[PDB]
Amino acid sequence: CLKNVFSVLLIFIYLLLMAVAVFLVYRTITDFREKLKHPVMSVSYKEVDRYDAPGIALYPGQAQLLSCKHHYEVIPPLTSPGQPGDMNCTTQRINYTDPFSNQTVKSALIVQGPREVKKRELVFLQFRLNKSSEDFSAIDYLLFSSFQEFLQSPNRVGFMQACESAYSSWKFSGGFRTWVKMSLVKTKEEDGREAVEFRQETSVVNYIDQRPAAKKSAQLFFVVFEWKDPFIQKVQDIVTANPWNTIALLCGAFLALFKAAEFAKLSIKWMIKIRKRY
Amino acid sequence: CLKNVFSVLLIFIYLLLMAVAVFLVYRTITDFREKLKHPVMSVSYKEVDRYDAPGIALYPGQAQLLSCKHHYEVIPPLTSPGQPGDMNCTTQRINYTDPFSNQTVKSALIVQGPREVKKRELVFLQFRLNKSSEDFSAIDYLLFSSFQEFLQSPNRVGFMQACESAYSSWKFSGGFRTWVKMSLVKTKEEDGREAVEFRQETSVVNYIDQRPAAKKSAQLFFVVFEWKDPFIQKVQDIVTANPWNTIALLCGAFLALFKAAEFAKLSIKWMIKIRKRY
Amino acid sequence: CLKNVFSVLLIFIYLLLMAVAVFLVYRTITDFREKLKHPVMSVSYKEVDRYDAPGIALYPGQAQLLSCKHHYEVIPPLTSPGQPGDMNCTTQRINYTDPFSNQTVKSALIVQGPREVKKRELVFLQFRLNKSSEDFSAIDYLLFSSFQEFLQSPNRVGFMQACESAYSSWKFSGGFRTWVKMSLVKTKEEDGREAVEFRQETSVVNYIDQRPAAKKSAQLFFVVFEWKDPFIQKVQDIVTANPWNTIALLCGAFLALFKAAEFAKLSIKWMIKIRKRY
Ligand SMILES: CC(C)CCC[C@@H](C)[C@H]1CC[C@H]2[C@@H]3CC=C4C[C@@H](O)CC[C@]4(C)[C@H]3CC[C@]12C
Ligand SMILES: CC(C)CCC[C@@H](C)[C@H]1CC[C@H]2[C@@H]3CC=C4C[C@@H](O)CC[C@]4(C)[C@H]3CC[C@]12C
Ligand SMILES: CC(C)CCC[C@@H](C)[C@H]1CC[C@H]2[C@@H]3CC=C4C[C@@H](O)CC[C@]4(C)[C@H]3CC[C@]12C
Repeated sequence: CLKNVFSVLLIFIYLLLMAVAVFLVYRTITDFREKLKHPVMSVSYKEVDRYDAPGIALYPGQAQLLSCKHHYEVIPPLTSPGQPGDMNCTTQRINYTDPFSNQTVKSALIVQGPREVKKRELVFLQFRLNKSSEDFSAIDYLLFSSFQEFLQSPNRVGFMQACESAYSSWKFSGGFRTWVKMSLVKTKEEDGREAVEFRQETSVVNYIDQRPAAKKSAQLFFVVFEWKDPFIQKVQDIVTANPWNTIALLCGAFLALFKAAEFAKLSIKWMIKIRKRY
Repeated sequence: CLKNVFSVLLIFIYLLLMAVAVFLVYRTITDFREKLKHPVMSVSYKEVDRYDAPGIALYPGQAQLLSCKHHYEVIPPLTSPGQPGDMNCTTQRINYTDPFSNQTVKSALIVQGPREVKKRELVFLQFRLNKSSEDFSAIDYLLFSSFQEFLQSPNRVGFMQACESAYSSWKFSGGFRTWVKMSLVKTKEEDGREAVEFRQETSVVNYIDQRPAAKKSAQLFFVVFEWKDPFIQKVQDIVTANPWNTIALLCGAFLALFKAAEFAKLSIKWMIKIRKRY
Repeated sequence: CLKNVFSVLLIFIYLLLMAVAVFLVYRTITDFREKLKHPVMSVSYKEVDRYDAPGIALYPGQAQLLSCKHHYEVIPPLTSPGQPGDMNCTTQRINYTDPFSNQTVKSALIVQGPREVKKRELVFLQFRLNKSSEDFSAIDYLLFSSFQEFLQSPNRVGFMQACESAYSSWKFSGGFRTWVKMSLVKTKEEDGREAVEFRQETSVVNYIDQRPAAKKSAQLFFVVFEWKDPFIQKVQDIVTANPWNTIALLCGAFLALFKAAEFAKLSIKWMIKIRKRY
């Protein structure tokens, strides 16, 4: 009767503790799986006094590089457009076959980019393309981390074929002065290596072709490559769920439930004492 | 005297354990509230072999669509600007009333965008606007996820009025070839639905109008829509704080404090034994 | 013999529990250090009915501000380019010395930017630069949070010298209508103050200079400053590791290990009872 009712109610509350433990374990499994599916990303900005000289692989095609200069000032000085000028950059011409065509072979002009961002160093390039019939004259450029790595790397063709994939390729148009402010984003993945990518913001400024004012009629390309700021953006995903913390938390919960059960036994004893007193 | 001093000191240390428990509970409350206020964002890039044909709602106004083409090559071929050309895209003209004017009715030309990013497929559009007096000629365009969803959706006016809000609208100018490299960002919120948005990077290339070299004097708009890469950016916030883990951790802490109290009792017994030995 | 083997095996399992505790503590140390090194970033978009009037510090140089207007419509109305027009904005001219030159003194024209994003308010500025010989005509502009803060701040020179550092400076070119859609990103760091930065997306539209069609031959700069959307992006790093949670979890683990040890003692007693029964 009453004794049996109390006994079955208390075995029921013990089963309730066991069910709470099982529900906690199931919720832990689900939360661990969800956390594994969705690692959380962290971004840290690491300042560098001077950047490693980037490699700017340009694809002029028929465009003739009139001049290349390294300018430490915030702006390039006045120029003499349309004619060859002094060249003061490090260039390397390489003809590789892009893996995505495998048939067409492209010639690239790798230029050593600016190093000292703190001095606002920039590289100013001027190309000239003779009369053409394309109606849209632009030159492709691809940025990769280090020009020296390219120089001292065997099978430079292999290095370039890796860049045509691991790096994006943009365009700069004629009749502008495409000012490219570039930044480094290094993403760290779980499987070791850290991948470096080039972000770049482009600002086009019209070129005033009133100076020739003659039958020149030849496209002029002006470009400036410069580092946006001394900060490299390190981005890495973090696996918020690790087995050891989960095991420790579940063990603590199980210990708490066990002490709850022994407290229930002590409550049994207390009720027995109260009944005895009556 | 000494007995009373020890007794009050030990009830004090028990109260110290209780105060440590209360401080831990208060810190847990504050941390849980702060974590609820600030869920942490996670980004995952999901690769798709081919994108769902996006809908490009253009607003030419008086501009006449000279031609539309789907080009699988990395570049469009040579054109014949200023004159009507072959049209090889899927277009649908719809006149809806934008909810933000509610009075002005705008006509849109929905074009089926490129699907196969892996083939570097792009859609090249050419419009011609006769002589005008605006001094700034540009055409609005709005990107939405699926053109087929628009086709097979009742009250297409309602669908477009939803896009004039759930999607951004940019411009492309005349005298350029606006190359738009577009990407999909899908943000998952707590309350169910996942919202898709279009990021886009635009590269303007001057159009060489030397080919006409006559009294044509009519604005020409050239646009290229292309997928930047096969990766859709899934972004979702994660509520790092859940009640069950907090309860388990607090229960473990309380169990530890209880065992500390019973260890203090055992220390009482040990001191009593030491005194007895003397 | 067997008794000694069992005794040494069980002191070995006790040492195994101690070693598991030590390994858990070491893993906790490593995880806490890694989490401290890499706080996780959270982004929240806070909607604002109207923005605080931003300050647009322009650097015309010799360019003459033909006109400034506040337009609530989505587009500016028709203009009369090349000639002075009505001015209806709040401007303040200040000549400060940029800390990075310390020798060159720059004159800035601070304009009160648009406030009511919800009305799609924008500020349209027109400058005229007489015949020059630069070949690349552009005007620098720098955005800072509040124009009123600049007005009611002593040593306005100090305020501007702070902006030439805490804010980025972009350019807008002549012959375009640079449409600048700007947004606010507020980053909260551990050491108190919250830093406000201006993101901006720029859309250049060719200016049709056919209206003059004469010997005017003077550069015209057109700019539109407008808020991209009513959402300010709050970004803050979160230190996922706090000492109290780590202590609670480790204490729970230690309690679990202690109960495992006492369960091992109970297993000793159970084996002794079984042997006695035989
Ligand atoms: C093996 C590689 C691919 C990683 C994925 C393995 C994951 C899914 C496994 C490894 C450790 C597991 C945890 C370890 C043990 C337990 C036992 C008990 O506490 C229930 C939950 C809990 C906490 C498990 C959740 C799932 C888990 C996280
Ligand atoms: C109800 C919706 C809006 C979500 C917000 C409810 C939040 C604030 C409540 C629900 C569960 C609560 C927790 C649950 C119970 C306890 C009891 C004891 O452990 C103290 C802290 C702790 C851990 C609380 C912190 C605040 C809490 C997180
Ligand atoms: C002091 C400022 C610079 C912050 C850095 C101090 C960090 C490294 C210290 C402070 C609290 C420490 C924790 C506190 C105490 C313990 C004791 C035991 O549980 C081992 C791990 C654990 C959990 C430590 C991990 C390292 C720790 C996180």
